[PDB]
Amino acid sequence: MAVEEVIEMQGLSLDPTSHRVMAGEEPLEMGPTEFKLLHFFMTHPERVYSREQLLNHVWGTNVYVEDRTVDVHIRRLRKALEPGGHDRMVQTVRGTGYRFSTRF
DNA sequence: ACTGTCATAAATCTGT
DNA sequence: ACAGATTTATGACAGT
Repeated sequence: MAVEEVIEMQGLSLDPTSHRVMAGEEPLEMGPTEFKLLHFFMTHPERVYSREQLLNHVWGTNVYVEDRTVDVHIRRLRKALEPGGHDRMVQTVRGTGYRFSTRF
């Protein structure tokens, strides 16, 4: 089928059709760049991504900003998932980039 | 209201 | 153990 389908993993559920993020069946709220970065991470758990890979996928290939736009948006995404208990999935690889994980 | 940039603090790696 | 160089986290502000 071509209709989109909800992703539910480790108590966190994201619906691409409704643009709706919920943790433990209680909603969380975020902007659309934050949602797209979260959608990219939840479709790719257990892989390391540099700020360049995140820029080409989420912001766009021919779109231009500094690398440290990613750092501020990572803080905004963690701040958003923090009262939902799910900031700790979003992990940091020093000197390279970031990684998303179920636990470890 | 949402995203991009800068400033300062904390954290990491290597050399002595 | 401490200092210097490089990276990352956080808070405030501007532009559109």
